[PDB]
Amino acid sequence: MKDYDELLKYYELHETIAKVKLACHILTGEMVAIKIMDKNTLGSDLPRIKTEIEALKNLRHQHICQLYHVLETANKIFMVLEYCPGGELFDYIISQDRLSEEETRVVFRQIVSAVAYVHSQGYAHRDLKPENLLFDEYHKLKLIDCGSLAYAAPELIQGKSYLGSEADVWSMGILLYVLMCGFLPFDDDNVMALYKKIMRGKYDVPKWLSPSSILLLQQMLQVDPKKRISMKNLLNHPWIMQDYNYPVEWQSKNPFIHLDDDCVTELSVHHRNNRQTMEDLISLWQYDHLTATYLLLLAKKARGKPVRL
Ligand SMILES: C#CCN1C(=O)[C@@H](C)N(CC#C)c2nc(Nc3cc(F)c(O)c(F)c3)ncc21
Repeated sequence: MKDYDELLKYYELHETIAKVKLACHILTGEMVAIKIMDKNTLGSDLPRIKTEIEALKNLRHQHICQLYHVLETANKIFMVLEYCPGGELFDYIISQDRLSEEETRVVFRQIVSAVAYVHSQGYAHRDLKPENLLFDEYHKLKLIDCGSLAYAAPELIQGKSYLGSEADVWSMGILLYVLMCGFLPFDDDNVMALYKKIMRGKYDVPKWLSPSSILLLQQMLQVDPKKRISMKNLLNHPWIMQDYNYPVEWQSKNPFIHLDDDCVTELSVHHRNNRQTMEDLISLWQYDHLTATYLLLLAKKARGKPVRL
């Protein structure tokens, strides 16, 4: 099939993980996750996923899975994203039963950092849940992307026009609960009973939760989105500040503007161009093979692997 022609110039496909395949970037040897979307099946949804790809092009952060490459053919769209070998967050919560308040704080501060940055760029995620949070090789969290009902804010369930920011805060409250308890605050075999439980907003408070844990949950989990704690307050909340003594770092460390000389130098030689020219081209950020190759060289560098293509 011709849809794979251009893609197989850049990557070797491996196992299945939209369909998602593990792949190897030929030039760097770096592993990636490739999301394969078929335009025909998407149909009426196509213009909406196009908007979402453009949102991800505007997100570069230490706690968001990097988009490396976007390729479009007659029938498909390929998104080359970061491979996260540590797995998804709920699998991790299952391995430890539940996290201590301490290890919840480590994890939760990363989640807050990513969400705050998403809101800073003018988006809301709107689908926060453990499945959308993965561990990288450094055991650091990365955010990606009836089934999501358990994490849905009361207003989101009702169909009332929502503010994404307030809905995200509620979802984080649910995540905070799951991290510290190892089960959901609102759960039922019956969908109708789950709807009523979420809109009621009453949940068991286990005996092992500190009063500061319990207060933060009450502030995040408010059925009225107007009474819900704002993101700014969350950044420097006493529970959050504990043991760190500094607010959540939400600002991106991963810049669009700054470049790495070593990676630029290696691409210059390979392209047979100068430093100024190679810098001009890379800073275009077209999310083509160049973008992919540059960002994967930067990852290869961070692991301490050789930079030679
Ligand atoms: C460990 C391990 C392998 N692994 C999994 O077992 C499961 C949880 N998924 C989700 C899927 C499909 C993975 N996703 C990504 N990367 C990714 C990054 C993104 F940004 C995505 O949008 C995406 F779908 C997958 N790497 C690795 C995995």
